Amino acid sequence: LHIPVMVDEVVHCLSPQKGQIFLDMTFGSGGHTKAILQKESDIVLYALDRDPTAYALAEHLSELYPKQIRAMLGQFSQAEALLMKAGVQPGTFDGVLMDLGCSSMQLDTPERGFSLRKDGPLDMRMDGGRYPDMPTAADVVNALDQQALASILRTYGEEKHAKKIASAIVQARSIYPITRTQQLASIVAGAFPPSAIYTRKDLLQRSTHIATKTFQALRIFVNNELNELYTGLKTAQKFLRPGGRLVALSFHSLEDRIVKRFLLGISMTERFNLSVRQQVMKTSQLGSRAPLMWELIHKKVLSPQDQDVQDNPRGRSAKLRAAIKL
Amino acid sequence: SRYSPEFKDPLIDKEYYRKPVEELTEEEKYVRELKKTQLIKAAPAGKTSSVFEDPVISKFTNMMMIGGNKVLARSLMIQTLEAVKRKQFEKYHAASAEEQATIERNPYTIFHQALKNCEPMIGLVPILKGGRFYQVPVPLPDRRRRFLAMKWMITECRDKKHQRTLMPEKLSHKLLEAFHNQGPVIKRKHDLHKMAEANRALAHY
Ligand SMILES: Nc1ncnc2c1ncn2[C@@H]1O[C@H](CSCC[C@H](N)C(=O)O)[C@@H](O)[C@H]1O
Repeated sequence: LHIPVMVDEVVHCLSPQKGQIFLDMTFGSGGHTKAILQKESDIVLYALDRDPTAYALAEHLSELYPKQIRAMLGQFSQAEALLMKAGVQPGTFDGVLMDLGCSSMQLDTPERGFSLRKDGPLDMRMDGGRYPDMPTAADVVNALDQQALASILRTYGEEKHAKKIASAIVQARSIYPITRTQQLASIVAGAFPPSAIYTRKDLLQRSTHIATKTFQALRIFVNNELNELYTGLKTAQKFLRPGGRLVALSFHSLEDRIVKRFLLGISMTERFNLSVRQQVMKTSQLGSRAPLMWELIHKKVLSPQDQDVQDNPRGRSAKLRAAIKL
Repeated sequence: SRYSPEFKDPLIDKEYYRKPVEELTEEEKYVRELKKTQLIKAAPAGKTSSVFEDPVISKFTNMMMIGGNKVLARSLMIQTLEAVKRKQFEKYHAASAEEQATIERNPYTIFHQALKNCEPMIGLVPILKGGRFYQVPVPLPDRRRRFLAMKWMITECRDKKHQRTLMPEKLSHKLLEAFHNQGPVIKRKHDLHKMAEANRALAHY
């Protein structure tokens, strides 16, 4: 079982109260959505997900609360149109809970293809066939050139060995099609000496497969999570009430940066991890930020309790960024 | 060029040659004795000594010329000058004796003043800074201001907004608008100036 990550913080943060309408742009399993419909019995809630399996869960769970929860299906970009059909263009949503990442059910079910450990079709697509033409991870690896595929790994996977892990994929695909998760994992391992398979470690300091950065990289290029995250936040702002509390959850750095640089106005094209020294050097050259539209409830990113991390290691990297619209 | 660097451009000016010798300075006397030893390029077909020669209108005609069709370009020019003159003779006969004094009927005076009202004093340059583009204001040389006035006027008349209107009617209408400090081309001048004022703090780049 997967407990909703930081459910206690997200509930306190949004303080759901009677007379307030809320949105959920990532229903998924619905653990967070259900934790929010428990504290306040008079709450109004809206749900959304990219997975039709997740949208069916919400529809089945809608029986528990007939109108307090309203289920919707679609991507972040398509969310505004879907909600615009309802007619809530101003929205006046008190809070938008934009949980991020892959659902526990999505990656616990081997058929969905998200787990390298198990053997499933190399789908790695949050979409559940709602768009049967949407390329899957298998398609991405078999088509793109080394330079193109290396960029996917480098930019989205934070993978130092992008050229080494991409060349192995290019050679492997020629010999046979890459259609299964384990088939890819073995190819990526084959780019390195056999001992490399578990040399790398996580921040938890527990050995991880040497292809855990290629499964994350493709997952984010197949589902365009990063570009869809920028529109998703923007749409929330337009549909978010003034004085309404937004709450995001970033499990990896790339998504965390966008949430940080969006709630603070920082340009998305600035250099990453800028030090104070570099900031001085940057502006010294020019010598020769706009008003913020948010009020961060908690100034610094929250993180899961160390005890809770061991119980749910999947959510160890959950960085909660809360803000109030201005 | 088929002219060697030794070839000098011809000076087509009747007055310059009839000027008496006594009025000449010792510097101007040297220039005249020097040119007698220099090679001179053949006069181009464009410019002559005619009293009706106008270098500004000849330049505007070339900026309107498409594919070397000078006959058509010049036809449009003279049709515009005739259309401007007829519009002013119509405004003149319909006016009172007092207003008639303020009505200009010379199309060359209107053409010149119409362009001078469109010349932008200051312009902007697209500059790159830190992977980001920001425009920078800069003074404009005299050549650039005159060229931009003629390019904005010709561009406006070629705009697709005008539906089935012939060029001599479009250009004549725009020239008379600019002659009165009104029109789209005058707005383009004002917008460029107003933008060059909002980027004054970027003048140090
Ligand atoms: N661009 C996008 N638009 C909509 N839903 C998206 C999305 N990217 C990811 N999702 C979905 O959002 C969820 C995030 S992970 C699951 C979190 C959810 N609160 C839970 O009950 O556990 C997944 O269901 C995922 O498929």
